[PDB]
Amino acid sequence: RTFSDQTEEIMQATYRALREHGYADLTIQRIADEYGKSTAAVHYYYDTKDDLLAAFLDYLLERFVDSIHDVETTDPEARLNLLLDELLVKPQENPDLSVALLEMRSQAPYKEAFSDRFRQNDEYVRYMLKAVINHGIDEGVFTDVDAEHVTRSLLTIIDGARTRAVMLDDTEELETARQTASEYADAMLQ
Amino acid sequence: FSDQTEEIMQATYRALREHGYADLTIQRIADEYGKSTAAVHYYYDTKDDLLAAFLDYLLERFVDSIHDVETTDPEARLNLLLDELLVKPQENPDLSVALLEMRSQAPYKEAFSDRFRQNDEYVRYMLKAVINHGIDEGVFTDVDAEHVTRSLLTIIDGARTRAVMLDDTEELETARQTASEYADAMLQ
Ligand SMILES: [Cl-]
Repeated sequence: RTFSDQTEEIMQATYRALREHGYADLTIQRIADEYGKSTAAVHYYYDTKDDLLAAFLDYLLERFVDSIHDVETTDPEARLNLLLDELLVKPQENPDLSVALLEMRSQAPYKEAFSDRFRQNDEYVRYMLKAVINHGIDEGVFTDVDAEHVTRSLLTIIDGARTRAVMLDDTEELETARQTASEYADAMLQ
Repeated sequence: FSDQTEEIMQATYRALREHGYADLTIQRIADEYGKSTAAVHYYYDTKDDLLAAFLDYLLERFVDSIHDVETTDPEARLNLLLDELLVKPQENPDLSVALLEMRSQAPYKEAFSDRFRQNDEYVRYMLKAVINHGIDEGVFTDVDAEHVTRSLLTIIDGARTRAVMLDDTEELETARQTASEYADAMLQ
């Protein structure tokens, strides 16, 4: 009841503190400064920067999961697009979080908690993308093709865009990748 | 002269693949090299001076490799460039991890950003050149060569990222297929 309230306020502080300082220079302390409470009011829930950010990843996935539950369209063509929009147009307003997330991704081979977490995100996207592709194949709207490989392909495009958008400090990279995603999909499916 | 620098580039190659970028200092490189901390300082003042050099050392053995593809046949050349970008790096996976770490630093060091950006320029130039040639030759559809090219770059970059993040070099294999699926959907 009041455990969720603190977690959420703390996740928000985290977001804000990551937006300002990036991954490397994040500290519980700076998190705490953004939370407005004592440093020990965060150590009450998390013992480490790393524990805290594993939670923060889980948090971003839930936020993402929520917004998808918002899309109830079952039309395969319309739903693919809406998912692609969700993954490629919406993030054209989180660029400062984006630097932090690439730093953290580059650290996945040294930290299981992050690696586990990023695979989790990836699986969720994979599941929801393969699912709409399968539905359309079933409705006969899409050509009967290797669904696992088509969705792996869209996964690569997605991850391409996120890296190049930060690596090149250009959110246009997602906008071009959005187009790549449509071209790719249309060539395979329709 | 430039003989000694190469051995340092090669030392930081060993210490990179061992200890990682994050856990990398002059002392550790000095160790793989066999000479004193001062002796590497003779060639590089900052660790940043060293890493920048380090960077454009890789992106230099690489162009050395592409400037081996001598063919002007557009279909063949484009596949051979895509091979070199996606098929060869599979057998050389060790450095990919630190490669990603440097990339994540690009927003913090202009020296890094500058270099990946120039490298990216060059890869885009060489990919787009084939595509253009193939259009003139009439063997690829007249296409937005700038977009098709950067589309191929999105695929290549996602592959590099995904292969370390999900710890799976076959991630480059499926991207090679994606790239061929895309290119010839656009071009042919
Ligand atoms: Cl997401």
